[PDB]
Amino acid sequence: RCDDWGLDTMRQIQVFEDEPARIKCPLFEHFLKYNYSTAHSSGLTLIWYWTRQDRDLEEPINFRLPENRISKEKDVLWFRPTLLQDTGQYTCMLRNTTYCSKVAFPLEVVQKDSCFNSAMRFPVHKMYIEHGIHKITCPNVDGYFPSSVKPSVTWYKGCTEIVDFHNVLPEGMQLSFFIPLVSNNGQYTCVVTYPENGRLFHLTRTVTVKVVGSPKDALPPQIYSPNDRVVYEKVIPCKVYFSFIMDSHNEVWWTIDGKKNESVSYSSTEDETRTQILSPEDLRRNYVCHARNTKGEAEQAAKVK
Amino acid sequence: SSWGLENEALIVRCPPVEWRIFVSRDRLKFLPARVEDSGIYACVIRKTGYLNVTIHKKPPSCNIPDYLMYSTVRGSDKNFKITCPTIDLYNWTAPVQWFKNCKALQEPRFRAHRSYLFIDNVTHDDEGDYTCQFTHAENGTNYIVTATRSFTVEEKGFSMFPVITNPPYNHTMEPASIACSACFGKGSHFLADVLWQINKTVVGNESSSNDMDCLTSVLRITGEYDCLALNLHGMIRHTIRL
Amino acid sequence: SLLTQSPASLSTYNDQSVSFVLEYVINVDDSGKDQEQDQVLLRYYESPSPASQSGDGVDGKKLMVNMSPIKDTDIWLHANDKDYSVELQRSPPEQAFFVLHKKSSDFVSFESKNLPGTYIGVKDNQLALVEEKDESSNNIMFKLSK
Ligand SMILES: *[C@@H]1O[C@H](CO)[C@@H](O)[C@H](O)[C@H]1NC(C)=O
Repeated sequence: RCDDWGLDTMRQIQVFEDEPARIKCPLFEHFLKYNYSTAHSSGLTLIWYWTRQDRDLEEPINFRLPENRISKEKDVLWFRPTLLQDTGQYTCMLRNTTYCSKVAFPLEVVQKDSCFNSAMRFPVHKMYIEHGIHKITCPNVDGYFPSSVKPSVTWYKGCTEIVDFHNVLPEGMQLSFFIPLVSNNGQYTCVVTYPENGRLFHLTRTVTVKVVGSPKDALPPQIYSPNDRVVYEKVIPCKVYFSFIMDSHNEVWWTIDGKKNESVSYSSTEDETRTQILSPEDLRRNYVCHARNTKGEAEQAAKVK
Repeated sequence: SSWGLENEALIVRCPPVEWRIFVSRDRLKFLPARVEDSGIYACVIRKTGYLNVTIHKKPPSCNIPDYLMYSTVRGSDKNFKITCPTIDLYNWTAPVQWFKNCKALQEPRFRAHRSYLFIDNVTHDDEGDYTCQFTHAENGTNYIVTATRSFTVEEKGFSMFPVITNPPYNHTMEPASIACSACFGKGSHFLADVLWQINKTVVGNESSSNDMDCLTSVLRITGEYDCLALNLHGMIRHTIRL
Repeated sequence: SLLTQSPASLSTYNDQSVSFVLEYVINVDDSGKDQEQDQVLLRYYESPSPASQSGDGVDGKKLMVNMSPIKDTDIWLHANDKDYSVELQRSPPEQAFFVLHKKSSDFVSFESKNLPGTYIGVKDNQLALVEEKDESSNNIMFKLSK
């Protein structure tokens, strides 16, 4: 028998139904010292098994399907195309007469609409507003056809085909936003059609395009309240504005002479407004609200008299 | 008024229509335009109008004078697009060619799309006079057309929906003074106002740790109170009672 | 319930000018540099529309405009209920009020209050009521300059 690394992931790999799909054996980058080339040089092979979603036993992957529907290439297992039945738990195993190792992972085949509605989980692509010309690219197309084959690419916003917009232009594998606005938000789908061995194949990918505040308008934290013109004559809220910044950790906190309810609201361009509300001798104390982001640090004392 | 360069196509719009020079539907065409025909033309609808057309000799220098340029495009780092004037009167096809100070713009930085020119990585150094040139095709013959306009670049600054800092949302205060302050972002604002409203109609110095553009209207009645802040994004009201 | 008035000149996304011609009609075309273009007085009111994302907890509302030529201040931009045109007409009705949307740093849109979902847009060098669509959104975008 073999040694089992368990299940590589509990995230389903989602691939669209009736579209080619290449999924990689994770054994080489998540569990072993090896890489595929060195291993293949060391005189051992990679074999595949699976359990289909509606079954409770494992079967060898059948490599004798008509038109080589499922085939294995190096560390990849290829579907040409995918079928709805292939939803299941796959297992890749490396072996010789001396050594074995195996891992499993889930694959989910997804049905899509004519308007590309599906249980697929898209990536979110953020775009700086009104900040130069931006281009997105149809994702996960490499390795599906050689460079000699020039495919047909078509883009859609929602259900509607894009020929061109007054500020959007498609160029093959890329979609161009000349001056990104909020109005360009939405789901953009690329469809890639290419031939191979006499067959016609399609690959569909949906990207959520979201426009976010540009770096040029990025400011240090701005504290609205407290400010001098409010006085607490005896609950104090600290309301801080944060410009959107890509990989920034916005912070707001209170200090009572140097130590110790959070809520947040988002803009269209995803600028954040954070309010942290806090509440004898306590009226002597000096209450100061603090905030910090990548562009600086702010301080403002509340007046408690 | 209308104008064009000689040996260029010229097509004009006038505000059942009656008028070398041709006419199609309601439009008057010079193909090509030659300086002799520059005059005042009359259009009739069955009710009339006139425009004075001037044909010019191709400028000697590259800098074209102001009287053959179209309206200036006041651009910014947020609107770096220049439209080619009058181009949709002609029967034209992509691509339109662009020049800045009589020099061809050939780059990924200058992108031409429909009738627009987009300037990537715009900077103040891109100010100047831009000439678009396109082709109008009529019965197998291509006639060329150019138009020029100048273009400036101001660094904009952003704007937001107004935020009232004082007084707070749900407040009550006990010779009386109440200040209404709001911030609108940081930059140049076309419209930004703060005001007080007494029974829903218009009545008729140190600042917080903010870099933002803030305005304050102090209401003092020397003897329902609404604090309003507004710009093109909208208006927000905080009401105070006593 | 008038909030503020302000004069301004109106241009199009395609850098064309809107004009009011004596003996009044609307016109949309390019103009020569440094040729003084027409101005219009904008009156701003509180519209009934929510400020679409004013933020969590803030009851923002959008503004509502009515427009006049500066030359004569009792003429209004008026939207035709069933003819779908924008015309100048001679206490204005709901047909002369337009909810104002901020669409970019430099351009705004006028949704007809009398007929929700339709905006003022330029059509054959005129003003008409059209719908907002992504391919042709530039139809309904206008720049206000002082
Ligand atoms: C312009 O219209 C003509 C007919 O007058 C047509 O032949 C031509 O193809 C059109 N323009 C271009 C450049 O295609």
